[PDB]
Amino acid sequence: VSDMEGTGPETGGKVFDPMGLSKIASAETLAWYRAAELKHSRVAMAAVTGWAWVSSGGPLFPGYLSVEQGVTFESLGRDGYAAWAAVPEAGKFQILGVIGILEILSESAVKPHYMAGGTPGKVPLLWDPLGFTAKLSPETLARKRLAELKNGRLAMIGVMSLVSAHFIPNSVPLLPGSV
Amino acid sequence: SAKADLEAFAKECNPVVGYWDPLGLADLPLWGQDQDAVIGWLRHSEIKHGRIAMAGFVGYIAHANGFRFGGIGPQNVVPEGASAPEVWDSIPFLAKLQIIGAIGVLEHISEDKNFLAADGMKHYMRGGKPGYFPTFSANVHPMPLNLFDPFKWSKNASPEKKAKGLVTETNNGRLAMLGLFGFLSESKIPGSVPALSGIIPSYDGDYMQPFLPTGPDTSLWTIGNLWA
Amino acid sequence: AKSKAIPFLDAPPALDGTMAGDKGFDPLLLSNVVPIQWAREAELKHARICMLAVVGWVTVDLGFTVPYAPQVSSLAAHDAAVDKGVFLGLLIPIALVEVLAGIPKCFQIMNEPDASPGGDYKFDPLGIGASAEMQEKEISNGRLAMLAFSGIVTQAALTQGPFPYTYNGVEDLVPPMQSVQGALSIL
Amino acid sequence: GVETELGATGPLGYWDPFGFSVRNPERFNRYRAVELKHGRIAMAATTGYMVQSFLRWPGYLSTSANIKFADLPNGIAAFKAIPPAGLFQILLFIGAMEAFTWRYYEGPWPGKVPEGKAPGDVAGDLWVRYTDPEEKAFKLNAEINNGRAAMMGSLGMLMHDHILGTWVPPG
Amino acid sequence: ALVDSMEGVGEETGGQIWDPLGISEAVSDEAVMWFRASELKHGRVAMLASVGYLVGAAKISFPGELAKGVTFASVAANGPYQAWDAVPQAGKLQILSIILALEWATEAKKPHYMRGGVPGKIEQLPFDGIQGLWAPKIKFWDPLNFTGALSAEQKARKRKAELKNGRLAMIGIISFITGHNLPGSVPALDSSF
Amino acid sequence: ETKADLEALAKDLNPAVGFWDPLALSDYSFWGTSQEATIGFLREAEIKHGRIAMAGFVGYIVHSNDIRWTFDKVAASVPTGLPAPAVWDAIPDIAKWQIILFVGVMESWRENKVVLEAEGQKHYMSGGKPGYFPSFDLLPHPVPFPLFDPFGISKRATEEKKAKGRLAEINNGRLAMIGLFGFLSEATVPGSVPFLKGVVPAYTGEVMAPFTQNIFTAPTAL
Ligand SMILES: CCCCCC(=O)OC\C(C=C=C1C(C)(C)C[C@H](OC(C)=O)C[C@@]1(C)O)=C/C=C/C(C)=C/C=C/C=C(C)/C=C/C=C(\C)C(=O)C[C@@]12O[C@]1(C)C[C@@H](O)CC2(C)C
Ligand SMILES: CC(=O)O[C@H]1CC(C)(C)C(=C=C/C(C)=C/C=C/C(C)=C/C=C/C=C(C)/C=C/C=C(\C)C(=O)C[C@@]23O[C@]2(C)C[C@@H](O)CC3(C)C)[C@](C)(O)C1
Ligand SMILES: CC(=O)O[C@H]1CC(C)(C)C(=C=C/C(C)=C/C=C/C(C)=C/C=C/C=C(C)/C=C/C=C(\C)C(=O)C[C@@]23O[C@]2(C)C[C@@H](O)CC3(C)C)[C@](C)(O)C1
Ligand code: KC2
Ligand SMILES: CC1=C(C#C/C(C)=C/C=C/C(C)=C/C=C/C=C(C)/C=C/C=C(C)/C=C/[C@@]23O[C@]2(C)C[C@@H](O)CC3(C)C)C(C)(C)C[C@H](O)C1
Ligand SMILES: CC1=C(C#C/C(C)=C/C=C/C(C)=C/C=C/C=C(C)/C=C/C=C(C)/C=C/[C@@]23O[C@]2(C)C[C@@H](O)CC3(C)C)C(C)(C)C[C@H](O)C1
Repeated sequence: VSDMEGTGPETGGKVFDPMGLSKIASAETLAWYRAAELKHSRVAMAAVTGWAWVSSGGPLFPGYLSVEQGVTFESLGRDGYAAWAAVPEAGKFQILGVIGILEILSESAVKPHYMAGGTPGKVPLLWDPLGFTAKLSPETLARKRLAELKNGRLAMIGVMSLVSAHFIPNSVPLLPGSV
Repeated sequence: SAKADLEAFAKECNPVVGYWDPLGLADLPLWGQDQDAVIGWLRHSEIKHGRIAMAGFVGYIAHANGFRFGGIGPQNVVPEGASAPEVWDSIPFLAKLQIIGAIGVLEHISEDKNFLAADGMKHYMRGGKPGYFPTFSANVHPMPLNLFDPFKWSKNASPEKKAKGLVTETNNGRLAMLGLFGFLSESKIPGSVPALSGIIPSYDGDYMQPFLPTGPDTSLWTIGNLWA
Repeated sequence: AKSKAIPFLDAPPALDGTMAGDKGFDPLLLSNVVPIQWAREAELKHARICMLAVVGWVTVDLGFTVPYAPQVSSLAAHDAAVDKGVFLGLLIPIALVEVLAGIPKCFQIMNEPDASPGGDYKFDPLGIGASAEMQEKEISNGRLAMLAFSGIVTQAALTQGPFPYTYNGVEDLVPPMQSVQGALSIL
Repeated sequence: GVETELGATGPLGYWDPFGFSVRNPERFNRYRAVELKHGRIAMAATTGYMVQSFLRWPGYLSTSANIKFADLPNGIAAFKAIPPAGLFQILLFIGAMEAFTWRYYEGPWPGKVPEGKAPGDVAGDLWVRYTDPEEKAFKLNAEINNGRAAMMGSLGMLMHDHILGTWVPPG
Repeated sequence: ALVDSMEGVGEETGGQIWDPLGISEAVSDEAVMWFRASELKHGRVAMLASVGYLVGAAKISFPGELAKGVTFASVAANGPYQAWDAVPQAGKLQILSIILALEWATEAKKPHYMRGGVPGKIEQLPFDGIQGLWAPKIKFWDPLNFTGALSAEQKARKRKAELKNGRLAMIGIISFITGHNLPGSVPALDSSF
Repeated sequence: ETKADLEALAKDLNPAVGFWDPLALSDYSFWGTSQEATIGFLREAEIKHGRIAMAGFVGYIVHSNDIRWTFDKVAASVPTGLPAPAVWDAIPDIAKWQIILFVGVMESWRENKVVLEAEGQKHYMSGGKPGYFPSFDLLPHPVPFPLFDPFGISKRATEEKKAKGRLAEINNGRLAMIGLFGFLSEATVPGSVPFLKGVVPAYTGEVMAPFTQNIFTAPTAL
């Protein structure tokens, strides 16, 4: 675990592990931990960015989400867990099915699976379709991966701050009492 | 041996009494740890209790008699003339939480391997000085002043003076423990501290519940109070 | 000498160990009275018919039906097809295949010493292969299908119920779906 | 050793799933004595059930208690309904035969089979003795096999009559 | 004898084989491997079942709905005892189907525990090597692979812990069921059981 | 211990009474085990009964005079003024079942071969020390104190003082097994102990009946 990335200057310069799950973890168990950390990181960053954009007066998409049923982007209120509740169940299934296909892909396509060697959190299909990070030095890439992990840890605390606000009003300061 | 050192420390604390371990807690193997680690823990607990009791005694005199900072802050919700048990009860819930949390951060820094190693010391249960709060030389962001001796008044003090000061710390901490709980006991079992009879008012409320009553939920921040 | 399937009887000499699906199982020594190649031809014909019968019965009972066909369960499917009229049509390819592949092959098996083994029509359009393990799989699947068809018919006729062919459905195959509260009572 | 003894016949031949005599062949004689004992008791029990089905003795079981032979059911209820003095006499007779008449074990606490005897040769001088070796072996094998089938059957009847009250299960 | 080498002897019985009836001395080594495999199987089933009963009695249920019409709390609102009935038929059918698959695979692995195999070490990747069947290589035991960080001595200590905890759980699960059936049988069990 | 050792122990406990086994329990082989182990079991029984009876004497005096713990709800629930035998019957059965199981865990700890041989002693039937109780050194989890001397006193006691103390333990146990039973017999049979007439409150129940509701027939749960 000492070799793995994540130890920035913000927790000494060392691994953060009160309970010591890394001590139990073997090399492949640490690979699982990093893969799960990264997936939670990425999903949380997407979730918190979407919640902020939707609920911070951002421009909702134009047109009707569902012409047949009449549901519109504007009709979906700019409120957490209300827009999702009012989204058509078919659209919810679309999102979940695309995510499930992508995750079975990221499990079956990577050849040296994060569990058996490999690199945790590498998904070649989705990353950089325009190749934006295809000519960066290896150091720079390591620094950017460290930035990814650090941003995502904050994002996954933030998305739970949003969630616990709706389910427990006035939980988070500096956040509306409703959602 | 750790027990030999503790025995000598007891003689220094009081040579007429000397080492008085009626329960054998030094000999007991707490957590299965050896006698050295157990004595380190027990000594650290003694100085921690004594330190906190001395601060608590001075704070009892400050709060009960009336000693408040001016301006916006937790002191503006405590009713005037409130008892020392009532001041903690009357400060805001977030004030209680942040006091206890700041104390928690200090305790965490106190037992952290990071700060103790940056200061070239070890944990008190693993061959270290029992009661040593480390300098904030590993707090990511630099902190201006350290907890112990913040202005560095003791940067050149003799080891003999420091040892005598620790002997004094233990004794005064024990005595302050007794006095502070004298105050607490006089308010719930009257006529138990004879001198304090009529001085300490009765307090109906659990001392050992920190958050009961939870206290007001006021918002004392004024400029930028977007969280209200 | 002692049979593998029956460890208290001597195996017959005709079974040996070359034939696919051979488990030394012949307590009545029927291979002596009946030729082994004829018996294998009969076994494979029955196995194939029972496999087709099981899959067709299960599909028709579950709901798959040809257009214009009567929408009935497999139990009444025979009577419904006979009543509607189109069921000698299926006999016609059966009659063709039998008359022009079984009778000549049967006569070749009985009389001609140089002939293909029982059930070997050389029918492999896809060339999947007639390996020993493949023939063993054929024999095992076929025998299981024979017993399965026997049970399926005898249970569908008895209960007149859906696909499980049991009185209480899947609960009979799976006792702990019934209550379990008497099991927990005795415990 | 043990693989060729009276009982190593039938479809299974020698049958030791949990390796009892394989681990302790010295205990095979004790096990044979116990098997013969249980088998014989079960033959008696199965015949008693089957014959109590249709034939019952005449007269009163206990005239003081006014309990008649025909009044009793056929099963465990009959043994329940026998008076306490009858049960005590039954135990006394069984104990007399067990300890004195037909001694299955010689002595100490962990009883060994008698020295100059077969595993279960408990009868005295006045008993049918077969002198043909083939017939003796065949009929001893018949004894132990019928005993085994009898104990399986008798457990079946006991469980059926416990569940329902009749040894005959419905069907 | 194979009995002297196996784990399971603990400090509680004086570090001696706890066999009052002597069946371990009586039966052969093959039956002893059967008995150890069955012991560990019952113990692991019971370590699952005891905590399951605790969760049910606490009425701690997942947030959601088992079927489309019944809630996890609706099933659990009658205590653990009357729960398997309230589970929909399809759900328990699928549970028992996967349990059947696991049992058949573990028994179908060639180095059988009786016939030359480690008792209780059911293969960690069932459904692998089966002709005409593909499943993910999700390791049955420890898919996160916590075992890689433990030496053989630590594995022996944890196997001893496994056997002892299994025995305690086999007692505890029947304790819970008996506490429900007979109300006063096991004290320290409240009315939820 | 041998019967010669028992004779020496008796002659040291009371020189005049001396060895006074008139029923020959010291000679009857218990469970077929040797006399040296029957002596161990009998001596452990004597010590254990004396221990429990001394504690019971003090506890009976404490319960009859209702010196109860101040900060518990079970004691408050039990009515005041009851006879000491009834102060046991008026308790939740779940507390009785935990007192008893505490003694069970302790007497499983005591007789354990591994703990005894780790600390150095053996079982009382295996030539060990009768009336010994091993500390909780080999316990699964840590615990603060042992049972015998949870504090330190008598960690530096001479073998002479220990021998004197064991003799006094046996003698005081023999006396307390009679004093406590004098209390019980005067409670449940008035005028049985002539000197306690009008001192011990009377009682109707069975002191050999721990739980109110019969556990063997119909218990109670919490
Ligand atoms: C004077 C004292 C005599 C005592 C001995 C005695 O009289 O021996 C007599 C004797 C042999 C002999 C000898 C003689 C030559 C005749 C007499 C000589 O004697 C002397 C003294 O010289 C020598 C001797 C003893 O060698 C033979 C005794 C034979 C006996 C008594 C044999 C029972 C088998 C039962 C079985 C297998 C049950 C299966 C039972 C089964 C499988 C079931 O329960 C099945 C079932 O029920 C279920 C569960 C439910 C139902 O719905 C359905 C059915 C019914 C299917
Ligand atoms: C939270 C909230 O609401 O808070 C409220 C309540 C609270 C906190 C009570 C408040 C307050 C009161 C506060 C904070 C008052 C602060 C007062 C203050 C700070 C008063 C300093 C006087 C210094 C003097 C006269 C120094 C002379 C010094 C001299 C003569 C020199 O300069 C000498 C010398 O240096 C030279 C020139 C340079 C060298 O050549 C030589 C030396 C070195 C010798 C506020 C503001 O209301 C806010
Ligand atoms: C009727 C008639 O005519 O007569 C009689 C009948 C009857 C009923 C018998 C009567 C009575 C009353 C009797 C005889 C009552 C007897 C009661 C009895 C005999 C009660 C012992 C308790 C001992 C305890 C708790 C000891 C703890 C001792 C402990 C825990 C120790 O610390 C031991 C110690 O060794 C260590 C470990 C360390 C050393 O440093 C030394 C010490 C000592 C500290 C009457 C009423 O009088 C009248
Ligand atoms: C409630 C119960 C109880 C009572 C009322 C009681 C009363 C008396 C009296 C009466 C006036 C005397 C004078 C006395 C003396 C000694 N007791 Mg004792 N005792 C009780 C309990 C235990 C336990 C649990 C242990 C123990 C022991 C010893 C030893 C150590 C000897 C040695 O270490 O050689 C000595 C000298 C320990 C042991 O080992 O005894 C062999 C031990 O484990 N006692 N004890
Ligand atoms: C000196 C000393 C010590 C000490 C000490 C003590 C008692 C220290 C106490 C420190 C304490 C109590 C420090 C509070 C800080 C509060 C902050 C930063 C709040 C920011 C708030 C912010 C940034 C809010 C911003 C906003 O609402 C704004 C304004 C409007 C918007 O535009 C944006 C938002 C909504 C976000 C040691 C080290 C312990 C020992 C040593 O020996 C001596
Ligand atoms: C059904 C049901 C229930 C149930 C049930 C249960 C658990 C039923 C269990 C029934 C069970 C367990 C029935 C075994 C029979 C075994 C037989 C007949 C074996 C004979 C075997 C014999 C006679 C062997 C003879 C031989 O040894 C001889 C003599 C010599 C050897 O040479 C040859 C062999 C080895 C062959 C509920 C739950 C109560 C309610 C529910 O609603 C309905």
